Amino acid sequence: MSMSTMNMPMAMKVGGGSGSSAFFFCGAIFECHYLNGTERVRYLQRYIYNRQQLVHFDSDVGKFVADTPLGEPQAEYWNSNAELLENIMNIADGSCRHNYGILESFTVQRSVEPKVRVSALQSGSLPETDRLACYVTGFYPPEIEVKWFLNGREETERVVSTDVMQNGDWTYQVLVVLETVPRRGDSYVCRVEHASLRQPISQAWE
Amino acid sequence: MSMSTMNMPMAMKVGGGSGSSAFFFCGAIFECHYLNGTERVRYLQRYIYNRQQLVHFDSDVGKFVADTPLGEPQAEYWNSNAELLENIMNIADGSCRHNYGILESFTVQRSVEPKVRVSALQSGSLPETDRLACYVTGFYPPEIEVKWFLNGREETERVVSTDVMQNGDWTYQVLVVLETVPRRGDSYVCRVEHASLRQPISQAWE
Amino acid sequence: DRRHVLLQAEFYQRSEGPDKAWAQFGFHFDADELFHVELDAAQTVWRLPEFGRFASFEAQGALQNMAVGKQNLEVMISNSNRSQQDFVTPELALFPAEAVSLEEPNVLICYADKFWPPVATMEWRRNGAVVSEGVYDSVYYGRPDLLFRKFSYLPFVPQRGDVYSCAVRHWGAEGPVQRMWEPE
Amino acid sequence: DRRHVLLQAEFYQRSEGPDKAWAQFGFHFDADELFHVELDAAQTVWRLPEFGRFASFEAQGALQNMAVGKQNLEVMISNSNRSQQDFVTPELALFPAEAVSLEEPNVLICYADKFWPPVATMEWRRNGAVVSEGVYDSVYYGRPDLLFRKFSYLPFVPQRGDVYSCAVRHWGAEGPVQRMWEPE
Ligand SMILES: CC(=O)N[C@@H]1[C@@H](O)[C@H](O)[C@@H](CO)O[C@H]1O
Ligand SMILES: CC(=O)N[C@@H]1[C@@H](O)[C@H](O)[C@@H](CO)O[C@H]1O
Ligand SMILES: *[C@@H]1O[C@H](CO)[C@@H](O)[C@H](O)[C@H]1NC(C)=O
Ligand SMILES: *[C@@H]1O[C@H](CO)[C@@H](O)[C@H](O)[C@H]1NC(C)=O
Ligand code: NI
Ligand code: NI
Ligand SMILES: [Zn+2]
Ligand SMILES: [Zn+2]
Ligand SMILES: [Zn+2]
Ligand SMILES: [Zn+2]
Ligand SMILES: [Zn+2]
Ligand SMILES: [Zn+2]
Ligand SMILES: [Zn+2]
Ligand SMILES: [Zn+2]
Ligand SMILES: [Zn+2]
Ligand SMILES: [Zn+2]
Ligand SMILES: [Zn+2]
Ligand SMILES: [Zn+2]
Ligand SMILES: [Zn+2]
Ligand SMILES: [Zn+2]
Ligand SMILES: [Zn+2]
Ligand SMILES: [Zn+2]
Ligand SMILES: [Zn+2]
Ligand SMILES: [Zn+2]
Ligand SMILES: [Zn+2]
Ligand SMILES: [Zn+2]
Repeated sequence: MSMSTMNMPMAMKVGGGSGSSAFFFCGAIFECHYLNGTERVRYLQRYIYNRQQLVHFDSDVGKFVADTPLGEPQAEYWNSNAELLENIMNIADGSCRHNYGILESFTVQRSVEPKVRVSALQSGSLPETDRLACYVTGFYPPEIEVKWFLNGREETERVVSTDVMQNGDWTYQVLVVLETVPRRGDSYVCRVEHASLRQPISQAWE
Repeated sequence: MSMSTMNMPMAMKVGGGSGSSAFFFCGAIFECHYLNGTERVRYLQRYIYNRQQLVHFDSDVGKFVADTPLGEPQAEYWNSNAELLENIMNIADGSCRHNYGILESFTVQRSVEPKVRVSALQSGSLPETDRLACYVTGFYPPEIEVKWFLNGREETERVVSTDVMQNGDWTYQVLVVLETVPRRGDSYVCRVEHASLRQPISQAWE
Repeated sequence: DRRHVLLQAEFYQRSEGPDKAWAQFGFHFDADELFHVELDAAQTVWRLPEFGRFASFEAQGALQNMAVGKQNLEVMISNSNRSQQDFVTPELALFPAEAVSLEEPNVLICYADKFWPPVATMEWRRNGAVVSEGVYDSVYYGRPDLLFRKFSYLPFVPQRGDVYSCAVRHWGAEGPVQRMWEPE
Repeated sequence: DRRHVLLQAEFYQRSEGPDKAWAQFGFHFDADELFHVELDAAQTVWRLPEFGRFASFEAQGALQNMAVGKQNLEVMISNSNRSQQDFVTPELALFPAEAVSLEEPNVLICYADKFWPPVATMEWRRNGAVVSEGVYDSVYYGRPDLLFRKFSYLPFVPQRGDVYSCAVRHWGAEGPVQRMWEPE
């Protein structure tokens, strides 16, 4: 189905007023916060000039609130218009819930499996130390658990994890490195749990 | 006291043999591995041409071993010289133990306290998430434990730690970030344990 | 872990000396882009073309928001007495999409983050020479702190000894920010 | 956690077209430098001058090792029939020593890692202009994988809007590797 615009076009009132190079920026952001799917939704409007939020609207409050003096005329102006405020409360319930129904199956429920590569390098300094890398790529959603196991037991110390990194194409990646001194007979296993997997992936080193 | 050189000058034998730009590199590395202070010491020599180890010497074996064909003449040549090998075994016991005695008090026993700064930023994307940073600087030795506590309980999930980073001036630094949704009344504390501290440092957020 | 945000984000901006105007209208879900409208062509462009099989968006709403947003920009310029803010320089990350193996195809990602205003072009080089085959540039993604971010993608097949660079020219800047990357 | 390594590391290298020779002799403990010998001046130079209150090293031993190491270099050049290897490009990290606060003094560290051969100069810029006041450059530190690393230090007092860069020119390279850093 067709998604709905999450605002109605709203005009600001001119009212203070008035070397060569110059830059001017105007942003508007309309957010549906789904705190528990559509059982609890908070709708926000934000108006920005340059790097400052002038005024916002919270569906939980139901009126505009000026954050800086540049927004005080606009808040007072819009707040006196019952049609503006009624239109906005209709969007805040209708549009957020309508858009969620369309998006749910391919966003909230998007599921792309991680690929796992284990490899090892000697560290850049003595004493002799191995860096066991668990490289996890291509997954959605970004929430993932990536843990190192030594002889069936979870390793805590000397585990360094990068943040889950955004690829920008609806996939994510992460790198978890265990610094260790291997002994003969030692069994090192990277274990990856993710909503997209029926069972965890276990990839052992060499 | 005066430290001793950890080799004696040893000459290689010429023996195959023979566009414009060129680069040639020759390295020699002499290592005392203190596995349990001076109770167990392994002395190594390594000879390198460009990016290849030609030949090495292990005090535990007591003879040169060629790793590539370019080292086979040199290993065989040096191995037939009992004076070379006896001189080298004298260094491998005397020099490693002598140098350790001089260095111990300001290297093995060097102790510089960490400085701890806690700060917070909102993440770069909604839903609203706080990144609590525990920034730890100026410490030696590099081994350190940096953990986040929520309401007296250790946080495991959504903790990302950089590697302990070398400053190159005999001090180290590390950054441990906890991604969290704060609730009112929540108490977040960064706890830092280090050989240089009589008691752990506990720095709370705001 | 269960909250989600859908954002409709729009911006209208202009420079004097030199004179230039820009506009963007997009929907975003958590950190990712659903679509943006090509405002010239009244065309919805989905970030992954498969999203277009499940939903549609009429660009009419974006054309209306553009008109009013450009007028609101002039109102805020006059009410503020032309107040301006310091530019914030891009921070670059440069990483491959996948585990690198020599002579296997992959994608290098140049991520420009925490900059303002949202005007920045990426230039890719390989061994000092400009490369542009199959490059994709993202639109500008906002942050809660009112700074912006952008992605560029370079398809590559790595050879030993390759050196890749991404250079970001931010509006008004005397020179680009740059990062290099080498396979292995 | 209780192992330690003391290394005596030396290298002798030369280029043709252009013709240049270099030499280094140092002691290293774990990842850090104890000292190197200034071979011209037969002078031991401790990484932290306080180390000189606890120990001494006679540079005579280094002068002898230099002589034999330069001769062994010619032997390996002839026995290998002048065999050569590919250069490996530096990877840069650029980070402050301490937590940054605007207008408080600090040190920016440029760390060049995983390169070969050990010939690389750092150039610092602030807002595109070369800066060199109080800069310290380290000697080359080896790695088990036979690549090298080096540190450069720039004392700085940060102002909002400052952009710092470190550029590394590796021997023979058609251009430098570069990284930028901004406060806050
Ligand atoms: C899969 C999913 O989205 N489930 C939510 C659920 O949390 C909530 O109970 C319901 C309200 O009836 O709204 C749904 O959208
Ligand atoms: C503080 C220290 O270095 N202690 C070690 C110790 O592990 C070992 O028992 C001893 C041999 O007797 O060698 C010392 O150097
Ligand atoms: C979310 O919504 C459902 C009703 O659909 C409700 O019963 C459930 O307990 C809610 N969960 C929370 C944690 O508020
Ligand atoms: C290290 O050395 C001491 C003797 O000085 C010895 O008794 C001790 O048990 C050794 N430790 C190990 C773990 O080998
Ligand atoms: Ni509907
Ligand atoms: Ni002695
Ligand atoms: Zn929210
Ligand atoms: Zn509820
Ligand atoms: Zn509010
Ligand atoms: Zn994260
Ligand atoms: Zn599966
Ligand atoms: Zn060892
Ligand atoms: Zn023993
Ligand atoms: Zn051996
Ligand atoms: Zn480490
Ligand atoms: Zn103390
Ligand atoms: Zn003009
Ligand atoms: Zn487009
Ligand atoms: Zn167009
Ligand atoms: Zn449809
Ligand atoms: Zn800029
Ligand atoms: Zn010549
Ligand atoms: Zn020097
Ligand atoms: Zn000199
Ligand atoms: Zn002395
Ligand atoms: Zn190079």
